[PDB]
Amino acid sequence: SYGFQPTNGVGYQPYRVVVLSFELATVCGPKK
Amino acid sequence: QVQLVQSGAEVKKPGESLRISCKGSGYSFTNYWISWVRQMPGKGLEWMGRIDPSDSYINYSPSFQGHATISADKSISTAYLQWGSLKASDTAMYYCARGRNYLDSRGRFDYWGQGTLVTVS
Amino acid sequence: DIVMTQSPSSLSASVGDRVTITCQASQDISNYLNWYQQKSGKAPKLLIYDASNLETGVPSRFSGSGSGTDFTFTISSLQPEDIATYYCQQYDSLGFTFGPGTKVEIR
Amino acid sequence: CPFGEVFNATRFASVYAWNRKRISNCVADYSVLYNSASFSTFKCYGVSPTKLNDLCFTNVYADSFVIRGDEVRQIAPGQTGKIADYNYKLPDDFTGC
Repeated sequence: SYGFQPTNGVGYQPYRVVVLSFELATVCGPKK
Repeated sequence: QVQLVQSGAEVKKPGESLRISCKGSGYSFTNYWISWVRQMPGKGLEWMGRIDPSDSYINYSPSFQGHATISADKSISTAYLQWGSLKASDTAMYYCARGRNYLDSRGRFDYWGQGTLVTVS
Repeated sequence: DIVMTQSPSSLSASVGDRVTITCQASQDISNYLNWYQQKSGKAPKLLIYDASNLETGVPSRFSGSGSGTDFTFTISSLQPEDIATYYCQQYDSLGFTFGPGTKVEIR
Repeated sequence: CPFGEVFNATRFASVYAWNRKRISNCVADYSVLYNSASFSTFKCYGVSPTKLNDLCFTNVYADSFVIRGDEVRQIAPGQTGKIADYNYKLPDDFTGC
């Protein structure tokens, strides 16, 4: 059902989606 | 024959609220990002951010202070910008343009308006 | 905490030689670059944006090309009134940051 | 952090077989994330990008997949659609980016 073609419209181009989840120490900010 | 005309220059006393408008027509207003550009007279441009009417998501320039918020009305498909308390820093002229479509990736602001000048005095 | 420098600041060459200035940011800026012309009694104003959209009435003498970390500037026709200050300009969808700039004068 | 092999991988897994990798014992440069916007979409709910540098987080979770452009609308609190109803439902109070 997904249409991915070089000649398709720019709209149908695939998108990479990365979601960062936080759930309520080792990793912190880029130092100070 | 699509033409976009902005509001004229507005001068308001300090402590008063001013609302500027930018109207788009001939296309799906919520399917295109609307870009706003600020420039102090005598100096260069400061690109503040652009808002999608689809979700009214607001992105701030790194020098933001949270004093000004962006709101859009989906009933009339017209973009608005409001200042609850005008100050000296609000004195500038603003450009509203149709940003890149949310479907395209190569950024572009297709059309240039005449700009709207806001002066606080 | 962020210390960037532009070199060489001054260049000497004969008539007809090519002069290229390079300005680098902390990270890659892809092709986010614009050119500003600053007059003595006038403020800089953006004329061509994205280097691919031309506003009606804007002269074609201004152009931009290059991506990544290497950029090249080519003059279609040198003019006496072309003296100005060129600023390396990186920008994104969040905001904008002014570079220190480099003042170059041509006699 | 080993983000070069994750974000810049040649091939990503399928949406139904999304790969989750635990990241720990490293320093992450969020200044690249919030000081530059090569990423077209940056939607954070429940957290402030400004306080990322001044705060320390534990058990960092990252989900990566590939979808199409027009389905970005449906992944939002208080929204309806075929995907959000019949494929996967996200909490309204979801916190993350």
